[PDB]
Amino acid sequence: ESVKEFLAKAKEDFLKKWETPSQNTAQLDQFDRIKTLGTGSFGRVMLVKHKESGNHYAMKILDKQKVVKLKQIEHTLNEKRILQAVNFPFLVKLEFSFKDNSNLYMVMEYVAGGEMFSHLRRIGRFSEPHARFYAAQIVLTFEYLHSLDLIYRDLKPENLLIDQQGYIQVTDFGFAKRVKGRTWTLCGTPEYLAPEIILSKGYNKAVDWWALGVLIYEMAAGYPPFFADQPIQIYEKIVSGKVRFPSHFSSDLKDLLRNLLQVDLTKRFGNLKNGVNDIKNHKWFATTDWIAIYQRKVEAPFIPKFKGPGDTSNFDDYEEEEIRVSINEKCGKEFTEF
Ligand SMILES: CC[C@H](C)c1cc(C(=O)N[C@@H]2CNCCC[C@H]2OC(=O)c2ccc(C(=O)c3cc(OC)ccc3O)cc2)ccc1O
Repeated sequence: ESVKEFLAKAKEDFLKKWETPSQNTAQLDQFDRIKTLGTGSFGRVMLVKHKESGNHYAMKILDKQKVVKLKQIEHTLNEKRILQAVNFPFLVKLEFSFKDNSNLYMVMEYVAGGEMFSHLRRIGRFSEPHARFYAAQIVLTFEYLHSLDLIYRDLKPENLLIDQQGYIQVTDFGFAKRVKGRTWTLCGTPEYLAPEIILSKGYNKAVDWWALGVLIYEMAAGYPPFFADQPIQIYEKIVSGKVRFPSHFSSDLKDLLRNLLQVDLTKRFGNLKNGVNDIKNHKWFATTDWIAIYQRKVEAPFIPKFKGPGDTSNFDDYEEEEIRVSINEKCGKEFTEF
């Protein structure tokens, strides 16, 4: 349909930004750090405040020496380059980027509402209308990113942030990559890994539709379809499939999930012929108005309450360490783009 015009338009904007990336749009001295609020292999996300404007931001700080040692230079650069190039209603907007002698910095938009993980864990499990509202936003998110030949690869409650309006903001593009065809990297989180990733096949975008199948189950059930203590046991359960559904699951959920959690790649929804429309036109999505959810005209089933003032009460506690920038420049040749 007419949605192709939009996608044509999005391909034009992304590629101009993808070919000539925004490098060094700010510096560290322009911010005040307030609180460490995230943690990953090579850094932390910190709540900061822009001295001149007064606007709060998230600021991921990654240290070059740990990125190079662990060997994840390509992932780090992928993340930055996709983030400055993309533009979508359910994606966290990279506002600024820069680096220095020791670290890489990505100053993103402050999403006051926190992770989907916390809220899911608080109320146990979402209602199928509630899971649907979220899943709809992720279907449109993956339609956009897969148009742009981008694969996301880490879809899970923790990387989805609920904003003021109850709408999702997708963050953590560390494992995200631009590829036409297949990739061979062992990327993702165990419970979400598609069987072709586990069996070390060259996988494509269908991996993101398997991940959507696991997430919708986890939103409506309150636990993942494939779970165990050791990761090896979770991998045995995924390659077989055998997804036993909760009895409270409707027939429309059970069918959609059997199609997204389809172990055979060539028969999985979103990957076969019709594309994203196999999913858009499913009976579990019959009540979703795909344009009204895009325009954010649908009433959210959960407005996530907050402290009030830009950082007042606060949320989760982490050890506050120094943002250390050494006298000399570390690994600068490797990160010449930032
Ligand atoms: C201000 C708070 C609000 C809610 C806020 C938070 C984030 C956000 O992305 N926070 C995430 C919330 N999800 C779970 C992970 C923890 C945290 O992200 C990080 O702290 C973080 C993640 C990864 C890495 C990292 O080392 C990394 C690793 C890679 O390969 C393994 C590749 C790329 C990487 O960047 C560093 C920090 C974004 C915007 C926000 O307004």
